[PDB]
Amino acid sequence: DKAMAGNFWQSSHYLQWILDKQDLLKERQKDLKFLSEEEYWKLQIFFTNVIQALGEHLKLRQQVIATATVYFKRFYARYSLKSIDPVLMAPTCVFLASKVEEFGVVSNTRLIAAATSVLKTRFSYAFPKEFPYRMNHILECEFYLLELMDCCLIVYHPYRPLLQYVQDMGQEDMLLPLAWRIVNDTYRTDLCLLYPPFMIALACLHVACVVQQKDARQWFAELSVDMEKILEIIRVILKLYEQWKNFDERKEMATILSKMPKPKPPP
Amino acid sequence: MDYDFKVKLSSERERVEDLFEYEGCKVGRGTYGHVYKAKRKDGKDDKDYALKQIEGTGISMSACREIALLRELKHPNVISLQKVFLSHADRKVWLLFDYAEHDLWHIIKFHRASKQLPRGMVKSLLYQILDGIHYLHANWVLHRDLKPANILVMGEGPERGRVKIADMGFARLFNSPLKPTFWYRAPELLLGARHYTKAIDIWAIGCIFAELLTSEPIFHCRTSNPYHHDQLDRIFNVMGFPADKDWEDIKKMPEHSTLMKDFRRNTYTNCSLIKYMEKHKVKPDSKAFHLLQKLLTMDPIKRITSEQAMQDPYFLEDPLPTSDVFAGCQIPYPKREFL
Ligand SMILES: c1ccc(CCNc2ncnc3ccccc23)cc1
Repeated sequence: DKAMAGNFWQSSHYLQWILDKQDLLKERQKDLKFLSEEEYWKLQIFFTNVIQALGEHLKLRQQVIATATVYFKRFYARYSLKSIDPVLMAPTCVFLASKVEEFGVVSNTRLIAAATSVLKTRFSYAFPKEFPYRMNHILECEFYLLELMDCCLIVYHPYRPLLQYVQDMGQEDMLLPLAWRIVNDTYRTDLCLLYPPFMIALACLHVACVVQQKDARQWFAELSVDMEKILEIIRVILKLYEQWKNFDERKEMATILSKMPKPKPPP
Repeated sequence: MDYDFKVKLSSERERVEDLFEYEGCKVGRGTYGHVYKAKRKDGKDDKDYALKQIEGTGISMSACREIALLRELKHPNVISLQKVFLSHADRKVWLLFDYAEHDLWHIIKFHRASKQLPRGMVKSLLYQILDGIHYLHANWVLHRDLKPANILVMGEGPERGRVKIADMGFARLFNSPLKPTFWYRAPELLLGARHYTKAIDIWAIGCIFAELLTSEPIFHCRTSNPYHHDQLDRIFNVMGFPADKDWEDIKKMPEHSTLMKDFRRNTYTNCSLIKYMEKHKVKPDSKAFHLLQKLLTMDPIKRITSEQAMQDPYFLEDPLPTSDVFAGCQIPYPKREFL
């Protein structure tokens, strides 16, 4: 779906949802009273994986899964983990993202069965009890999500520009599968909230070139781009891979989830 | 859900019934949603607004896509979303726009009932419709439901006589006309075209342009099946029956064999757009006619694009298109009645 494809520089994504890193860290301090910085990053990684598995089970294309992931990050960029249960927010984000596309529809019963099945078969290390929410909870949460996001639903991702860049290189067979997989991995970080997607694409393609010992220095030279920003993004990617190595989500996530601040009931 | 979070958002939430007076001021009653003329309650606002209450409850696929695309689209000739209200209690969605007093359905009906006053009105309308559609098309957004009722025109105010394209068909399953008036439908739709295209929008603009010149729908005519016999009969009565050379890919259309069973070339041998438009006092050697013939091309791949149409020397010929289509002249058209 190529709707608004060349409109990024006048888009709500660009004008409202590229955030300042210090504003983002300031709002995060309220949850850092409960969780360490490392634990908060481990939580955001975990929920990126939850959303990916939900989207895979429902057979959605990667762009839709990416949009749902961006909705989730946008919500928790502004609000505490205690505001709405992230177990409820994740499938709600997938549901809303699926309705922005017109090629088929996710039914109510299929969404709920997917959340129930994915959490039990793939995330039982984190969750001891079955998915407790019914469709009325998803529908209620969707209204809050749409409101917080100021109805900003069209999201731009690095896949499209990556595709153009690898075709420009004439290196689709060699570099595309690896570069694409590194784009997926960047959703385990805050990068999509801080940088335009084309810059993330270039940084992913650079890492792919280094991994595969491919000399593309001359090609990167022919681009008109701030390379300091590209290097910043590369550094976050390399950092994610070191955190990945030191993180065992299966051993740690039940403990980290228990430390999350939890939603307060009424009096 | 956290209780303090919940009551804080409830306390801060803008409700449509608090901000706008609209009860009894319904002006549209379609399937997509009811439209109301609204006035601001708070700031003593002089301006009129349009409130669309979306049909059904929750956020359907069509509601989501309409909100998603309107949130991004910004052009003078495309209707401009000001605000979305989400009413939690009844699960209704309200869309706020600036109010357009007029539209081409009512403007054309007025002329038809009376019998293009300022000499550049038809031209200026056509140019602004092409400009808005071009903006949609350049962003890979199709209208998919173009007709006179969806071409609004602003009344008295800062945007006097400006066209606003509205009621885009934002949701169509698989971009398909085959999924759940035919006067503005391109012949390829009637022969079973499986997807909406830019060309389908351009045909419809052609039909509107003919209707503005004559005051009559050019393809006026009396199931889920896309094939409509009498609508195809009306197109051939006006245009003539297409030669093999005019539309080579007609053979690829799913209903081509049905067309061949039902229709003979001989039936339309003395029919043409030249002859049709001559009967309605439009000159065949006018730049207006030559542009019209480029818009109403039977083969969609031979149909002119919106950008090419905007470049036509018709728009360089006196009178030039104006930003106010009424050209500063007094608007004689009635205001809309409340329902
Ligand atoms: C027949 C033909 C057209 C209509 C238009 C109703 N629709 C509208 N009317 C006035 N302002 C609007 C502003 C934004 C969107 C729709 C509007 C109503 C009846």
